[PDB]
Amino acid sequence: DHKALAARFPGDFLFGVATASFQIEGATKVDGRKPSIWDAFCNMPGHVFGRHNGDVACDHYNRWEDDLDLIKEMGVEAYRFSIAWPRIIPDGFGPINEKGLDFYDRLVDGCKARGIKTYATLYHWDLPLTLMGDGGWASRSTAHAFQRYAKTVMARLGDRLDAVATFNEPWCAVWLSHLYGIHAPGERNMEAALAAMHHINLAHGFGVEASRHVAPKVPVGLVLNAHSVIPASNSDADMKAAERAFQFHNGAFFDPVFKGEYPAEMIEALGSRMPVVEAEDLSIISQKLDWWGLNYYTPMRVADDATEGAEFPATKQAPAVSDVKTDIGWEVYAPALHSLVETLYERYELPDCYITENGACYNMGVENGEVDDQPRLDYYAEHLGIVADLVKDGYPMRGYFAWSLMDNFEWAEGYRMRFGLVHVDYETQVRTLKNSGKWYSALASGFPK
Amino acid sequence: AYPMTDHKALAARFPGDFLFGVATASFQIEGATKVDGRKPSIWDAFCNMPGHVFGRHNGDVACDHYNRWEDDLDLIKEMGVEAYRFSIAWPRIIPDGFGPINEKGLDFYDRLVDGCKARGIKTYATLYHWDLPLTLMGDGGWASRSTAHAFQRYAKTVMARLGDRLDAVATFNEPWCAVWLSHLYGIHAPGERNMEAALAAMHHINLAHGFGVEASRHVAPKVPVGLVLNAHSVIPASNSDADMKAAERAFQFHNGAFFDPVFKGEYPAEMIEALGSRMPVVEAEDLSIISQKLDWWGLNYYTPMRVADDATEGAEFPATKQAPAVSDVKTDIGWEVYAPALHSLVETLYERYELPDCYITENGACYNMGVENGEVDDQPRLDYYAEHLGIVADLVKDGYPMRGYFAWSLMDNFEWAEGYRMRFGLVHVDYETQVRTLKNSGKWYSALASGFPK
Repeated sequence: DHKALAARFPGDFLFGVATASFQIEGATKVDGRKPSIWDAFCNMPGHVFGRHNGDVACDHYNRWEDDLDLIKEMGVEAYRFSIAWPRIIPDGFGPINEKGLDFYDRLVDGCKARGIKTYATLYHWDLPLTLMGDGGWASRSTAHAFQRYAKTVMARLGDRLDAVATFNEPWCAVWLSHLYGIHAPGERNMEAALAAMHHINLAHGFGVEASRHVAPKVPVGLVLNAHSVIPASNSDADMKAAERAFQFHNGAFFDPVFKGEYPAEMIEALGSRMPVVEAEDLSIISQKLDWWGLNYYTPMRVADDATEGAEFPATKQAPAVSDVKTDIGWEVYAPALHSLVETLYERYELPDCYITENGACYNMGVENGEVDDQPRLDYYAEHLGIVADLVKDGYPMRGYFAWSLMDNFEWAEGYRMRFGLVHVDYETQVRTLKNSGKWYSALASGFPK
Repeated sequence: AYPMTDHKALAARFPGDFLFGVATASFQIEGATKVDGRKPSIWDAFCNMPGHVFGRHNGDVACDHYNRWEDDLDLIKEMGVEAYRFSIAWPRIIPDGFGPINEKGLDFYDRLVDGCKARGIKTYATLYHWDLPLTLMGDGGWASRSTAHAFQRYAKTVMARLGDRLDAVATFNEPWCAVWLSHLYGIHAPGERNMEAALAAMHHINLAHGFGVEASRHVAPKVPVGLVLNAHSVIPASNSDADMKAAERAFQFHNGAFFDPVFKGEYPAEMIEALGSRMPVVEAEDLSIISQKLDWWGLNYYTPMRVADDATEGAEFPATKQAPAVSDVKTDIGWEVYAPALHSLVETLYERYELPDCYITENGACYNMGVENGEVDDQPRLDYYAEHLGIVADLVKDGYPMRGYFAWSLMDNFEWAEGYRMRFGLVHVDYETQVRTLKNSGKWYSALASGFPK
């Protein structure tokens, strides 16, 4: 019931839809764009389902205007999107591609004209392939390449952008990419991952300073998939495990940014294998942010792992409690969102919070010109209920972005896992608003009240 | 009869027109990785990502050959060595792999080749010695058929500029390493561990070879064209039917994957029965392009590949396991020293395939002694050479068409995943000062080589 739900939100609550450059743009060799690490990852057998790539995607490069009109037609106030570094500074370092900047300049103008608020992400995983030559995120120079990139983007767009986030999900860009081998560039090495960790925290810091020098009026933030870690049992071992898991999976990012230090027990275990931390790094990393973005889908259930030699945090996956499952296999368990936010604000001194991603994978398509995705609607109703509870509890929840305006390239899953509020037929590129989308549109349309 | 040095007796065993040389590769020696238009290679990436290369050693400086190439040629000349085997850096010539030609890159090798000419040094150029331009990884690298066409255009470009002067050209060095070691075993760049990726690399490298032969002959029909393979000397633990069959599967996978398409115009049957379903598309003219006639071929040999049948259920083709060394004699990199395996390998290859003239394009030993009283006392390296060159002389006597020999390493250099720690040179390089010091093995090789041509 979208009307009773709406009553629970503040009149100025910000409702948005979210998207990412490589996931929707296509046009991967157009107008000066050079390859990203995800172009490489996709095209090498073994990394991405069906060897699907980003060559066409949702063809958003060519269709961005229709897509903006759709957002306006849905009555959603805000659009969260990412900027492709491979379009802006195609080799990572090197000459600026003014035609790359022109694309986003035009996009942002289109949003201004339509009253659509802009929440731009500078880095949503599409590192220019050339920078891998230096070591990619394992090299400190890559943080400096980002520093110059951030400045370049904000100099052009900073007069109009409503908000900017430096990074989306360091957890993925760091551990999932350099320790687990699941995301580009597909490494499985603790030294590599620890270097990526510190250099992405540092690049974030560089990005905050750069954006504020060239565009001091734009609210700066950082988007994190903080994990709602829940121990398998109430045993002491599982409790301590949950904490180690929290320090490694969340603390590696939250503690430097919000406390100016790394988690102590993690440094004991892993500190000797870290890159150099120069005198000024932690103070740069921990500059005050104007907001922060939480991406949430599912809890991280953990159990202690007693296996000899097991690297910190020494945990293993614990089974789901709920029996509800999205088509990508993720447990649906809404109250974990509540305990997570509760935990974070207790543990850290945080600015205003926007839910920058929330959504569900369900793969139903078009029948009778419609898409019946009731389980996605239910997912949204339930988690938005939680967000409303957090508002009532007094937490500074200022907005919410649904992950996925439309079905798109879902990283290692390719195009098989659909997250969209809008259905895309990849053969025809036809957009079809789903029932979840119609529902979300009705909710969002009445804001601001 | 009166006492004679070992090198003098050995020299008498070689024909008067025998070709002696020394060998290098571009990324291993050049340095200057970011100057004059060069863009990164997959090895720059591999080196700089922790975990892949010892000490995270990279090619940024190496032997500084890009700036010292003339000194290095004067060294060859002084050593009395007739031929120089070197590689050309694709990242210097066509820096994005595809795309615009970098004239400054071509100029470097143009000048190098003129320097060799001026000194009377024969040039044996390798077009691809593993330094694929990083940008090509974007389309899938060797897993993408397009890369074979990128190589084709690079080969054509190089040969159109240098073909009037080169004495010989090889398309590829060691497909085995660029394919399996790089895409299945994850040890060389780009560091993949995937049969599908590896099989694609296998065919596309074979295809690229053929494209290169055609391209070279199209624009430089006078240059003898070959291919350099580290063909493995496969030795079963026993002559039990099971081990003899394992040795056959090993041969097909480790050698046949390259020799059969190039020299028979087909892939080995039992390998296809096992791996065919995961191979990329083989188009109509493919095997015909791959199997063009070569003017020579290069054998890289260091150590045998001893194998036994692996009975473990589900074991992927060729389903072998390591068999014990017959000797405890090992180089500092850990490889068994067993010179007779070179005879049995050459005997095997010449009876199984119709081959052109053979040049040993790599042979050498890792021994890590440095400078003491201004000399390098590397007798085990000298011993390794005397023994293996003895085998090469045996092969000449046994009627095999061995035309020449290139000692692997003119000097110490970047040894891939081993970094600078593993030294193969006839000449020592102090990486702090860049000073070159001819080792005792180098003096011995110079003495042998200087007498040729007789």
